[PDB]
Amino acid sequence: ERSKFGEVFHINKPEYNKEVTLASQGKKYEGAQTNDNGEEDDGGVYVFVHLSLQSKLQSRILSHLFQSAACKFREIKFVEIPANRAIENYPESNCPTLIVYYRGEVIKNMITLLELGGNNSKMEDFEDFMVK
Amino acid sequence: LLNPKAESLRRDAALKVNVTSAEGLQSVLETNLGPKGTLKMLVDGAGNIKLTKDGKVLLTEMQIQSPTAVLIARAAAAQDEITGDGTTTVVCLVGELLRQAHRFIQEGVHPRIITDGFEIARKESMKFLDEFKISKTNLSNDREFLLQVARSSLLTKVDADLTEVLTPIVTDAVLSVYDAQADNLDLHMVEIMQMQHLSPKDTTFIKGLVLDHGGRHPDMPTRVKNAYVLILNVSLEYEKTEVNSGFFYSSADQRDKLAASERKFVDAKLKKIIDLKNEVCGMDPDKGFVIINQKGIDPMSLDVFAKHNILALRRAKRRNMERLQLVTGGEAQNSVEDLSPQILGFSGLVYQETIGEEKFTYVTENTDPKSCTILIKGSTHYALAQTKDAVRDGLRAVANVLKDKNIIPGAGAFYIALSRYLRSANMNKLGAKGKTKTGIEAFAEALLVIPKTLVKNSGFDPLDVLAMVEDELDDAQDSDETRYVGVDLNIGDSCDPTIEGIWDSYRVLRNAITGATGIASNLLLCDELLRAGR
Amino acid sequence: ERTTGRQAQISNITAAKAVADVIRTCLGPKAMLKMLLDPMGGLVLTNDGHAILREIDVAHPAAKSMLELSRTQDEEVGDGTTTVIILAGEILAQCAPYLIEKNIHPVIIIQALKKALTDALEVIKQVSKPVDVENDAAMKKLIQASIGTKYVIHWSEKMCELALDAVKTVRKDLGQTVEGEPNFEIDIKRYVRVEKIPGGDVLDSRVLKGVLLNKDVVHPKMSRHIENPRVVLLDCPLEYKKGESQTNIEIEKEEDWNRILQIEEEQVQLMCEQILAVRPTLVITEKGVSDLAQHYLLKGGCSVLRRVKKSDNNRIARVTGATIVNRVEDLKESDVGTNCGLFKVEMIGDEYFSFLDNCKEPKACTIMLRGGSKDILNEIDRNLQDAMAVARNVMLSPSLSPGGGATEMAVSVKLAEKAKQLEGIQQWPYQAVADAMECIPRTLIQNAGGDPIRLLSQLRAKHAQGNFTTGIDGDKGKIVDMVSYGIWEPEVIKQQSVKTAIESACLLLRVDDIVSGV
Repeated sequence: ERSKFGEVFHINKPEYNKEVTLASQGKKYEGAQTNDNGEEDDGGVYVFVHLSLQSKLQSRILSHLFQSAACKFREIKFVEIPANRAIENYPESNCPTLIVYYRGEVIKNMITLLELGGNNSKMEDFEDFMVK
Repeated sequence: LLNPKAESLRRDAALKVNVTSAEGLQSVLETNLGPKGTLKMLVDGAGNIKLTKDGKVLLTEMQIQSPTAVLIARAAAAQDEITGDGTTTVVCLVGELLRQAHRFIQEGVHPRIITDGFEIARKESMKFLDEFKISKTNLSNDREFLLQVARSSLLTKVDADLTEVLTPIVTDAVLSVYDAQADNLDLHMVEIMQMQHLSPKDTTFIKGLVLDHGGRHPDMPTRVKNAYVLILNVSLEYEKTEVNSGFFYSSADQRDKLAASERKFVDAKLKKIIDLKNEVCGMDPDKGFVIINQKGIDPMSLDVFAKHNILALRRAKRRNMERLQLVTGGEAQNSVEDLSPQILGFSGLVYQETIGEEKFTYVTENTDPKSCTILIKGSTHYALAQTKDAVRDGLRAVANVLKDKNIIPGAGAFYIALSRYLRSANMNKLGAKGKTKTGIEAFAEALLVIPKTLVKNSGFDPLDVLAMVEDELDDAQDSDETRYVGVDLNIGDSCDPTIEGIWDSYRVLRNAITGATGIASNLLLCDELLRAGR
Repeated sequence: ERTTGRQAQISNITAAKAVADVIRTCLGPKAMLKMLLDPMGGLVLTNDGHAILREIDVAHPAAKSMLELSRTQDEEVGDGTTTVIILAGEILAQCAPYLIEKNIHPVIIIQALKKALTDALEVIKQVSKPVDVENDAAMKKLIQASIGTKYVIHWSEKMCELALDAVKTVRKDLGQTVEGEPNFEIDIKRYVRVEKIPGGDVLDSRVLKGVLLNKDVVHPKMSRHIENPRVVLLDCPLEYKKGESQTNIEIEKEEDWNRILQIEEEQVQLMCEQILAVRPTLVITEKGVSDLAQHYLLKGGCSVLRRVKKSDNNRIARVTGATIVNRVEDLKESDVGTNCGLFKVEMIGDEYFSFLDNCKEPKACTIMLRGGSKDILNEIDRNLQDAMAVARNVMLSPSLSPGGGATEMAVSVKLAEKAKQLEGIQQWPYQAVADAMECIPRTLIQNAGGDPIRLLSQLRAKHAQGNFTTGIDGDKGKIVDMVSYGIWEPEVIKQQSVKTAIESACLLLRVDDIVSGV
């Protein structure tokens, strides 16, 4: 506890840096607080950001894998933004893209995720990633 | 019989593509082989231009699009981590072997037969290498052979003018670190430094270490003879009251008085330092005193040191202090109160060099520094890079020669002799079968690429030079005498490598041959190209 | 969207043929290399059939099914990863003209394929030769084939013995008319995992007839050697217990906080007495065990192990027979794991040990592997896994079949001879299967650089008129006697490959359309 998220959240462009930026926090009683600084001494939330295009194979496969992870990894935040609404001129050549944030900072930039494990990606390929 | 978002090569298309890529890579690296080769110009797009000739650096920096070329370059790069040279030789051998293998395949020879022939020829070439090498002596007066080796290594990378400067520098640097004893060789004992706004020919050798930071007082001696090296970790900068205090005043005079009063803490340590200086050879003739002072020094303390004929540095890197601990033999004093003469080291002439942008200090001329420094000097970035690469290559070559006493004459003698030995022995034995003769001949012909490329680069006709070398070898064989015949790239005729002074490393040739054979076998066995992951 | 008529069958057959053709050159020691090009700039020249079939992406569903079949067989059987796909693809290609040109219904082809599978199994049984599964020398010689010419070539001599000893320890040779033939119930994945012990040499490795536990005694004042051990397994922890619903502790005086400790002592004493009622010698609890529980159990003359993973207990129940009870109060006298060998904890290589072996046949064991470095240990572990898989294949049926394609050629010849006398429309698929069986010798000839036609014809003539032990030499590439050259493969691998390939071909032929659906 806390069982904070439990599902994949939709992101609109105006709130991208709110929902992703908000990786930089814990909550009350999840860490030490000090004089004139209420921030937890520990790290923040792992946020898995999916930049998707509905037309692409891997995007469809990942929508399944991301929600399936969300159902078990209750403490991990999973979000999805249409790729075309995240990056101006998002190129199809990078599609799909996964960026992993932590404590407000960028941890992974995985591009054309069809090669991140099997072409027919299984939860085994995604759970092997999530533990790295 | 295909899937979307994928492309594959069928029938012999994969072999043709691999052969074409290998030929392209060979032609890219064909022109830079030997002392008569050319240099490649690389542009990174950010305004930095590199003029490099070493095969390893060219392959690492240059981007390669052909996957087969990428594989060949990556395989050849292993030479750097094993022998440090021969990447161009590996590439040329792979290219010529693949050319010959493709030529035979066009006649209907299966790739596996060619691979088996290449393996047999590799075994025979290893036997020939074992029988053909020359054992180097362990004499400590082998400086001439080391000079010859350094010259041979440098001529491939320099314009033949800086050779006279770098050969003695490399030879002395390698010899000083590795004494005439078993012990061991570690090139980390040789430091490499670069300086700007200097002529390329200014490159020199320093017996000891050179410090980046110099003096900051005009009264300090320019040169100190037989100086005692003092290393101090205690900061000599202005110190404040040990307890809570401050500067609250109505006029700056009170602040000045408070600062003067607080300066006593630094003054006490300066007094101890001056007492140490006076006690140890304070007035003895031909003696001096130098202090490193890793930490900073207040200008007043610098003036105090200067007024006592003491050359004191400040703000030095910890790595420099650790190196000085061995170069000069002095120890670092953690507390001035415990300062004693035993901390002081000893070193020869200490000279400060003034440059428009910086000031260096020399701590060379040490009794047993167990290290040396090479100062690369140049006016342009590309010149400095080329000099550094040449110096490192020469150091590695001389280290390999010293560690491994097996020496093989160069000048193309080894390759031609190996080709002839294979053509004779493999055809006379026929130990596997006749069908392997195609691969045997292909390997033998491919092994002749190196001398042909060298002659082509030198501008002479490879046919005439090879014919003369073969005629001389035939005459030597008919005379029943042992003779080494090479190629003179300056005259165009044959020459004896053991007399001119051209030598090649046993390990370099062994690894190059093995890598070339392995790469050729791997590429020739590629039946088709598959694409996946898209 | 929808495909009707022969188009769907043609598409499936083409997908199967495309899958098969890629690995067609993965058989034999002369197997050719392949280039795998990723969308990025990286590529490899791996020649491993499993790697080729794993890194290759196929869009057609039939190709995906074939790849899944091969991947499953890679673990179900120790060999035949590429043979199954090649055989299935060749069979499908041979049967294609009958379905397309001869207008033969798929049902007839499927039935004929099943009958040909039965006939091929019979022929494989006929041509196989027996082996001495009881003499260690023969087993070592046979298993050395999959151990030599590898990183473990240096220790092959002891590697063969270690693998054979482990397999025999897990092998149960029983035959009777009451319980039937157990088929040796050999399980390597679960109860043969190798324990890597740093230090020592391969020759120092030993096979433990039981389970090895790395959990040391939880208290120094505990027995380390029991000559009459008895194991009892429990899950519920031995510590302070709260109510099922919300529990709150209210203490007024500071000294009254000892009431919680007193309650914990009482509950732990009761649980320990209940455990000791069954005369145990070692108490294993999956959950945590309090110090008071350890003291109480020690007072009873038994050892205690706490926070033991379920993986250890799963094998303990197999080698010791101890029954695990979730609740301590529900423990029964019959749950005690009697017939246990020892609790010896002798340390090897500065590592803690706990041996639970015995002179029984629990179909479980542990391999105590030793080596001079971690890399050596890992390589030896992988090679031992491969060698034990090969030994399991050999011992599951005390016979072997000739290699080099001799078995396939003999099967093809016998199938053709039998099909000549069937006198039915099904004769065509039998001949198709017989012809497709020739794929292996064709691949061997092509990889050897010989004549794909003349050599195959000579081999077929030799099989028809001579013995069935003639095959293709890996190095010479000529037709030679497999027995003389010592070329052999286990009969189990051949039977499984044929069965799986024919079943996969039948399953693919059954599908006559692919439709969209979710």
